[PDB]
Amino acid sequence: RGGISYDQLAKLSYEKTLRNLATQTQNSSKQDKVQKDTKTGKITIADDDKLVNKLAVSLQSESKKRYEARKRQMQNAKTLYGVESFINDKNKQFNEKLSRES
Amino acid sequence: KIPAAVSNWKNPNGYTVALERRVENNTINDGFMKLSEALENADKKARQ
Amino acid sequence: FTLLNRLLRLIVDPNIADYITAKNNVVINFKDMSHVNKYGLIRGLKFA
Amino acid sequence: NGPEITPEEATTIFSVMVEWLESRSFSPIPFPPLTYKNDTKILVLALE
Repeated sequence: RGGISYDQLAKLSYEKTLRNLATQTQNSSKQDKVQKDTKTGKITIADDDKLVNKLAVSLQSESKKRYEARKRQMQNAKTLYGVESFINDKNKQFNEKLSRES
Repeated sequence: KIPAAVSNWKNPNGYTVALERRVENNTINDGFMKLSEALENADKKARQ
Repeated sequence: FTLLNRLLRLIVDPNIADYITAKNNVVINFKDMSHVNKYGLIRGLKFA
Repeated sequence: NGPEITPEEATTIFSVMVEWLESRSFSPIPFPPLTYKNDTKILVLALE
């Protein structure tokens, strides 16, 4: 209906991040190698310090957002359902799982 | 999808769950009809 | 019991007969196991 | 599977018993009167 296998989901996420990235590129347009040693086969690839910092910031930011949204579902989740008796939080959470099982 | 496992016998943690998580068709046979009728009638006959 | 009620009707007033007949149908309980006793005699009653 | 007695065999049985209880000229036992002369004596034994 319904669930999605772990592949299709992976693809969808890939596309989503592609769009986000392309938006960084457009907004950046609006505001405006391979060396392998002979001694060892160790490969080295020249890097732009920019876009690496931007990458780290992107990952951290998205992690923050996910953590926060899940946290809001934490908050509402416990405050919404007051019907049945409960001894502790963990009980109420379990019985909401029983609401998911219906 | 596997449902949750809820037993009458044990709730070690203390999860409190609704009574309906804790909480026949076939009717009689015509043999009962026959038997009751036979005792009924033979009883009447004897008494008479 | 359908028979017991009658054969006790012969010997005894229908009040005691019906009483005895009903007394044998009772839930029987051993720990978890429980079942109504729908058929045979319970030999533990004082008047069994 | 229903009862095993069958209506016929039951009728035969009840007939047998009736024939006997007339052969003996038996009185159905009376239910205890509200006043019974021996009633106290019996009660004492049962409690004992």
